[PDB]
Amino acid sequence: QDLSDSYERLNNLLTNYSVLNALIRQSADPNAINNARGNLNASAKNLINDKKNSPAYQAVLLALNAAAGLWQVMSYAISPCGPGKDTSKNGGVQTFHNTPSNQWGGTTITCGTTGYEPGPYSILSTENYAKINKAYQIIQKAFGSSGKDIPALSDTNTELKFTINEEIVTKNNAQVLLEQASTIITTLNSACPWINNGGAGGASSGSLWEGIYLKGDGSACGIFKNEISAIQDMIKNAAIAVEQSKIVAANAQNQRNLDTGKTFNPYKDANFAQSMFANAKAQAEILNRAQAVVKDFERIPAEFVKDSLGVCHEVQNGHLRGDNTWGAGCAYVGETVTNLKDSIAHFGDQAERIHNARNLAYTLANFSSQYQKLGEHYDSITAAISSLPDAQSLQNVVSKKTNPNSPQGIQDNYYIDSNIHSQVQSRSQELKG
Repeated sequence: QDLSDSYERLNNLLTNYSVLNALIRQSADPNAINNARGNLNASAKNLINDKKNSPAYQAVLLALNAAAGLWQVMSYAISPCGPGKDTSKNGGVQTFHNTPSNQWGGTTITCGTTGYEPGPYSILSTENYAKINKAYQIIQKAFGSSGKDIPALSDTNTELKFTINEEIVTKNNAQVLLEQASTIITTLNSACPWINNGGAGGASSGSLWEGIYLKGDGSACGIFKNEISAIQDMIKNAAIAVEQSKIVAANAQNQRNLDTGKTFNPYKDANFAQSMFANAKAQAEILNRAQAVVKDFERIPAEFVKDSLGVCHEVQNGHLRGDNTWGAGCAYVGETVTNLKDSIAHFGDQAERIHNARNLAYTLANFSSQYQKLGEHYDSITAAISSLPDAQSLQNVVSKKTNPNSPQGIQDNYYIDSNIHSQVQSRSQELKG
């Protein structure tokens, strides 16, 4: 009915009015502005300077361990690599050291198979093994022997230099590492080699891995369709968090507090508001992305994480952290998802202050226009009430008081009666039923 429609219409105007009002009041308070700026500076440093309690850093870590872990847990069952009949083609014949531990503990592989032609549903080309291996080796060297060598997101120019089996000169930074992680999964997915016996094995699942159930396709991209997909999105989301960290990083400098004793003019003294907004919007995105990484990771069945990744050949052969680089992968996937979820939960207080800082910053950045909007909303509500039955009881839901003495230039002080608002809010949900 038209009356129920009118109430939901008025209620949303009241909500919009109430919120814009609290923000306009907040925009005129240097204490409230100093608190929000101090909150952003603290949570900025907590996102880009910390490792353990940073959902940004832990988001990266899970994407890397999950990319290295997939490769470590199933590379052994990939149809023996090589160039095919013509040894001058497809990367030829090559040998790779420090590869993922196989079912016997072997860490050296030769891609010398000629009996089959490389490609999807067949063997993995030597060139694609070299590609995936290079990416894997960079990830492993970046984590180091301790598994903690990756610098905090604010630090992007730390050099990574080592010799493979060529000499690699790159950066130990999240942008480079996430690209390495993408190379592993993208190359695995497109090359889509065959899995020995079409993945058939001795697990309760019917395949070679617990939690991995064969749906009639024996190739790598068939068997691991869900896991490849979850990991690709994990990389995509954590990469978004890494881009947004540039914004946070550009705003990490400590500012001087506004004088609480002096009058603050919101029309003139808020030139800092634009970067304050961009900082808060970025911090909120980082959080969105870190949580999305959790959600992508949880598409992977629990049995595959606990009874395959946590029981992989790397742990079976005693390759752990703390010379040799065994810091990354399937051995630490399970604890990283715990550390990421825990870091997001511990970011609770900070997350709320970020949203509040964002809204205040947008209001300060657009004060003139936002204040005019408060007036429009007042006029819109007064108009809406006029046609309603018993408009007389409701007329006082909003009120305005003049103050031409205002040193801040806020000549009209707007108000809202919380009780008449509650009544409308509740009368609207009563009419909806």
